[PDB]
Amino acid sequence: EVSQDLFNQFNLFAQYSAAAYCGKNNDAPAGTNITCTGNACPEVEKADATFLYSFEDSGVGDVTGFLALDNTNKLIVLSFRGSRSIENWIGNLNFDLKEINDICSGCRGHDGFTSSWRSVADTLRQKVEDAVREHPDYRVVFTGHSLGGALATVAGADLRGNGYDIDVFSYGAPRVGNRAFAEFLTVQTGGTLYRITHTNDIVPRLPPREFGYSHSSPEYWIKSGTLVPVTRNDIVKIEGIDATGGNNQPNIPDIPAHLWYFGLIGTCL
Amino acid sequence: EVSQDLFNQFNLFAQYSAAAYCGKNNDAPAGTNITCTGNACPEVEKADATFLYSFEDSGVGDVTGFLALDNTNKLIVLSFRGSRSIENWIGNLNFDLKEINDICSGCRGHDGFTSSWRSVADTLRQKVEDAVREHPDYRVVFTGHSLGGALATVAGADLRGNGYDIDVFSYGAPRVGNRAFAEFLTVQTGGTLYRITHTNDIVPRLPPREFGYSHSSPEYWIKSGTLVPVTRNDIVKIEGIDATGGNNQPNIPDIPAHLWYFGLIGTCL
Repeated sequence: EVSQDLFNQFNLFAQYSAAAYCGKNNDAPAGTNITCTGNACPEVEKADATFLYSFEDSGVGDVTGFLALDNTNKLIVLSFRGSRSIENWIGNLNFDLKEINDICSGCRGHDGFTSSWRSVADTLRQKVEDAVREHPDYRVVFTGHSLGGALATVAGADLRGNGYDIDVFSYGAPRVGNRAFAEFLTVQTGGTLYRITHTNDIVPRLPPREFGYSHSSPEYWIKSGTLVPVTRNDIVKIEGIDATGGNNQPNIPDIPAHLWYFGLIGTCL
Repeated sequence: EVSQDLFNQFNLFAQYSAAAYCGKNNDAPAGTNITCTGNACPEVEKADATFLYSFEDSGVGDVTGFLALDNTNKLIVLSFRGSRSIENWIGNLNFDLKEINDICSGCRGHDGFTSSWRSVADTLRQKVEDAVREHPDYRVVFTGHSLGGALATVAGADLRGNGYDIDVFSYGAPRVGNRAFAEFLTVQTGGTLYRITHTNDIVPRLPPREFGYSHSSPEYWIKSGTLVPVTRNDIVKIEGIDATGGNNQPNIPDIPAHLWYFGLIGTCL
């Protein structure tokens, strides 16, 4: 359903996200080769990938991850790690909205996530812009899993419109805000946001639409089960704001589904 | 390089070994269906498999596992769970031997696996003997991953000779005794021992050949990577007590490879 090329990209940024969790990238120097423990990022290792700057618990909230240079795929990748302990992070989900008129009029955004980037924006924006200058032919991609996803999304739509495109690949990211913000992320240019979801993943199910929250369009939904390999014939396109037959299907969710995006993610062997 | 039927058996008892860690199996009432959390044992859930006896922390070595009644596959499965943390078990692993002439004359084995089994020997002997009585035509199969693998092997060797075959399926098991116990396990009658290893797995190389420890023959070696699906073509039969060319290779060991046997094992999502 989704093209081979789009599948490869989905696979690659799933591993860049998984790389944020695993092996020597929680705190590191600059210029290091990107490697992961337990085969967590083979496609990244297979490419000429190198660190540019690595961060941890940055700003008011806890922001951890890396900025990467991919000479093979011609990329500048900002990858945000999710939480140290996910199970705890699930139940503590404050369902409050805060207006975000700076990025778009009438938009409402999750207080916890919106303020998280707002506390680190200038320190990382600088280092991305720096890398853009050195490789202005390189595609700027922001990626993340879970809480790392949420950051990448808020970091994206925010830092867009400064002459360079920002693609975003989120894996099991939670809802960020209202219907107007759902419609905004859908039609905003200078980057295409790819929100990847899995079966009954507990994260993108929340916050609920009964709290006024919504998801942007489209939604890329992995229907294949946990610990099952994914093929481009198992990713259905769900176009339309909060349409059913996706992570928005009427049933009971799950946590192990959150840890399987193409491969193992949000945990390390 | 193995038959398909043997492949299916390898897969099923890997899922049975996985079950010993994961799900609501830890201590549930008898006759209740065997299930696991995080797609750890689908093939087991597929079968009419219920618990007969549930045990945990029992014995002097905190022996954990379950006795399983499989009406679909017509099996009686005894499954041994490994350590809760394989790291704090690899580090704390004592390599001191002890006499084991109850099983085979001249054999000496690992004092930890022997004493842990010795404590639960009669008790679990009894409950298998009931299931054999309940189902004379059913196949008695002892299985386990990691530590559990070793226990299963020590049990198999011990309880063979009561008028019913006992097949053993161990996954990434450590070496369990000297040269005498290995040969006994290599050519013993009344049940086949299937010793499964994966790539550069750590545990199967412990304890050292240089501490009075040897491996039973044959070996069934999984060549496919960690987090890579296993086919019949990825398993190779290695012939010979302490043979090389399989897992017994002069290279750097790997912990994650121990956590991937046909599917996720030794850990739960």
